[PDB]
Amino acid sequence: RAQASGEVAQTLTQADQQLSAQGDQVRSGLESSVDGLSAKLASRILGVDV
Amino acid sequence: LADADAMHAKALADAKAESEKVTEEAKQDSERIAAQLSEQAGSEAERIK
Repeated sequence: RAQASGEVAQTLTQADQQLSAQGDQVRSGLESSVDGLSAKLASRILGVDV
Repeated sequence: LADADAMHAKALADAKAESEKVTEEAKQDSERIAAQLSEQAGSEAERIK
């Protein structure tokens, strides 16, 4: 059980590092759309093209 | 008195035989218990994973 907990902790830390890096990567992709998404939302609230 | 000697020897021999049988059964049951605990350890490790 201790060995299983240790290996689970190891894979958890590895996955945490990998997911943090991959989220840092996908941050640029999200920022690539942020502007168009904001424009679309503004147009939707106004009921007309922004 | 003689019979008593024969009965003491027979009791010692029977005690030795029964001790051998009891320890054999105990070793078998100990192996079964160890197998059960190892399988439970595998199950616990799988649950943790």
